[PDB]
Amino acid sequence: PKLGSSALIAFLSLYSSLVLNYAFFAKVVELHPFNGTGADIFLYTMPVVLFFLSNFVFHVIALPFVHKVLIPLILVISAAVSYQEIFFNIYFNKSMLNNVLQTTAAESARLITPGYVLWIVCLGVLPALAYIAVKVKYRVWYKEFLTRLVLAAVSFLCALGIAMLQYQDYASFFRNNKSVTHLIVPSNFIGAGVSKYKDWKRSNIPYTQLDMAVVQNRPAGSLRRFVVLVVGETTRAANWGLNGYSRQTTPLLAARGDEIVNFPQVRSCGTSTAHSLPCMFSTFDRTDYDEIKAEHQDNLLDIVQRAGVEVTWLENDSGCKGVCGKVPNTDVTSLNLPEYCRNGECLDNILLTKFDEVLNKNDKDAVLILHTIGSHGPTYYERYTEAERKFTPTCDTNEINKCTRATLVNTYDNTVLYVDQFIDKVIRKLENRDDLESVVHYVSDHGESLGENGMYLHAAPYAIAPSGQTHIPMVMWFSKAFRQHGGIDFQCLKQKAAENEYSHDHYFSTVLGLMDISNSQTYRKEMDILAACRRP
Ligand SMILES: CCCCCCCCCCCCO[C@@H]1O[C@H](CO)[C@@H](O[C@H]2O[C@H](CO)[C@@H](O)[C@H](O)[C@H]2O)[C@H](O)[C@H]1O
Ligand SMILES: CCCCCCCCO[C@@H]1[C@@H](O)[C@H](O)[C@@H](CO)O[C@H]1O
Repeated sequence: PKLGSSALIAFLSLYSSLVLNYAFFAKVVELHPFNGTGADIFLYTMPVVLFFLSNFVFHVIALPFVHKVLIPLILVISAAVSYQEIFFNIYFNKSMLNNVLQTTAAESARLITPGYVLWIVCLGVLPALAYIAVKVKYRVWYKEFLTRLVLAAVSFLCALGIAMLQYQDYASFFRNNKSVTHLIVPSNFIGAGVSKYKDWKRSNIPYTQLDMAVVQNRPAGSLRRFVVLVVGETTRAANWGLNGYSRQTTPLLAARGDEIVNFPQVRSCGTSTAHSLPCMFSTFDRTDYDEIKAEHQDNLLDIVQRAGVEVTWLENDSGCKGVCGKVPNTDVTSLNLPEYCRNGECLDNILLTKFDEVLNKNDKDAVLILHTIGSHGPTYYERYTEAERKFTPTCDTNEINKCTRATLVNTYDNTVLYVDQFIDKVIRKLENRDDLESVVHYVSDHGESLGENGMYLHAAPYAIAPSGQTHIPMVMWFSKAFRQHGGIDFQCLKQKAAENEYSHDHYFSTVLGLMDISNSQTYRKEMDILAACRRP
């Protein structure tokens, strides 16, 4: 092989800080543009700072002879991360690790493209091999030890000096742009990794149950009450026909006119599925939401099931993120019906094949959840059939960043056309059931980025997330028997829907109010969207 001293680590640091991390320096030049006023030293020196800082932590990490394993891993992962940071504009924070950790083979394989593989292999696996090849000439364990600790420390001070010489620039820039740090590799996922490790240990707590005395309190002589909750995926409000978008992407629901209540101002709990799902079914408002406490207490379905309601969850995304484990549920995607399914994913209309079994399961009030794959990208083109391919040209690849933005928007507007007909078909299975007080409720889990300022997919840090990812659609439909006997004032409801802001925080108590449930301590009347319009 080749023989280096270290040295080997200055090269490693030259690479990591100067080759990868393009996304990081790209973001700061965007946030802090050149102009010539000599304040650009803040930009020029900045790679130098990161070099020194990388030299520092790599002297501490590159220990013999675990480093021959640990460094290639870091180089290979930095490549895998920097690629999507550079082209998709993602951040690698703790939540992004929860994505990676909660994913599936079908779901993540769609992310692979030849350029991605080529990137990883040329910027990750290769430098890894080059590194592993090098035989390192250690000095005497005392002479070697001293040489490491002095370099590691002068590096830090060199970085601290260069920054301290420019303290107000650093202080300003990073107090305003606190998340830009989740762009730096590898502090990135290491930081997220220990932060998740800390969460792992702090997770030994017991299981709290909530609302143990809940019961239904439906009047005597009441029709069965059947509620369907359609959980969307990735569909955003800005491309939703009912919300006034240039294209009627919801023509079937627009056609139903007034019987469909549309909410033009609703925001999500999170901007990823792993975050939004568990949160919206938990008691925690977005700003109180704790991942760990939520995982270890009863959620909405647990409580609603305790009250005697029949809860079924049919799944067609990558899983229910832990929300459905204690209620009857089905992985509909695994039926692999060639009419709907290819490559381990399915068109949402497959869910409708199992709908009637649930509807005729028994004769007590029910909550049925249809968890859909919706507008899930990057393979948006799989989210609809030819019948809904109304806007063209389309982006028929997972390489969504090489499509033109208009071509991508087209493809994504076709996914909504499929969302729209899915909801419509659910309503059709119910609207003629005169013996049934039925409600169909739809909301998405989060929106999506469609290439704006260079950002694709979703999962952005909420605090800096764009409207596209947080502003989501929501509609409600009520069957004829519900409108006769459900006690709701429908014109009141239309007005509230038009005038008020809502969010996922209204989900929990809205669903509980639809089941007429007594003795509930978790129910909050002021978070039930219909309470204000319920009579008497
Ligand atoms: C293990 C140490 C960290 C290195 C792990 C390797 C990561 C390499 C870069 C991957 C980061 C980008 O890849 C990321 O993958 C996950 C799941 O596939 C996607 O996330 C997808 O699944 C998760 C979980 O079901 C959902 O919360 C999310 O809504 C959905 O987008 C991200 O949208 C995508 O951006
Ligand atoms: C090699 C350059 C190091 C720069 C370090 C920047 C500050 C540390 O940034 C960490 C992140 O790395 C970490 O992912 C999250 C986890 O919650 O918390 C931040 O404080």
